[PDB]
Amino acid sequence: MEMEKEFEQIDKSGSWAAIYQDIRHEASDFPSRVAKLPKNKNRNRYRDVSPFDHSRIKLHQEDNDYINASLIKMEEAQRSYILTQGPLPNTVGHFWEMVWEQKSRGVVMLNRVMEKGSLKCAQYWPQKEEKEMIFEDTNLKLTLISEDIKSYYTVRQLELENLTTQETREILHFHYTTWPDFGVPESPASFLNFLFKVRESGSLSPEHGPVVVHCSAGIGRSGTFCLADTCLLLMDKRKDPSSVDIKKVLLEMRKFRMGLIQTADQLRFSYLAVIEGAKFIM
Ligand SMILES: Cc1nc(-c2ccc(C(=O)O)s2)cs1
Repeated sequence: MEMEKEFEQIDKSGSWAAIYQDIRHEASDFPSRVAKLPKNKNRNRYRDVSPFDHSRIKLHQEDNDYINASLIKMEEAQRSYILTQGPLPNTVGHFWEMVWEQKSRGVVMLNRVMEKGSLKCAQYWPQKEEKEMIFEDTNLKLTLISEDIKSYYTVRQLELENLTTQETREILHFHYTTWPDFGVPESPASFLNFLFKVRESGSLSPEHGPVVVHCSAGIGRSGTFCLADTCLLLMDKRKDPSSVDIKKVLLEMRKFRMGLIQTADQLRFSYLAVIEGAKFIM
């Protein structure tokens, strides 16, 4: 593990804040003009978190195509992810329209609806089988089919129905419920088991549209999810797995959405997740 030597070096020297700042400095900056139009102000949860115009997901509605969502395309890994913010009360319909239009099979949620006593996300899925949700603005119906509650995460089967065409699809909702209010998990074990559960479902496979990944802003925890998945996939593909540089992969992903990995602690956690996940393969 050359990276595990890089890990001990940065850890022993306590240089995480320093590595993190060099990533911040080197990160791409692309226009986000559509996000900043006044008519889109209530479609953004945070005024400083915007999709780049070049990678933004466009809704197929003539009126206003805008959602705070980015397509991450990792060419070498053959993996694509949509990263988005936790939906707002007024964007729950747009969220499900995007899931429908992009042919996504899975939604990965890395936050609780309430954290630190404030709402981080609208309740955008049904809590009971017999109480379905209708999104009048986008003509979609959503039903809870089943719910499997485990210690660290919940998996839900949902049926999404296009009321316009009466087509239905099954969507899997993967809800990681134990990310702490402050900092990062002590151990990456439950995060890796969650990531392997998503992979096992087929939600990340090229047969389907890209997986939708969100937390509150869609950059921090969401960033760690995609970064760990892509790094482990590249390790599997590569003739020289050690050639895998987490910092380079992160900078590539930052071409597609700003601010992925919010803290030096999330960066350290990403290294730890990848190092431990590589041990799982062996
Ligand atoms: C067959 C596989 N090898 C690895 C790695 C071996 C050595 C590494 C390194 O030194 O970084 S990664 C992951 S899966």
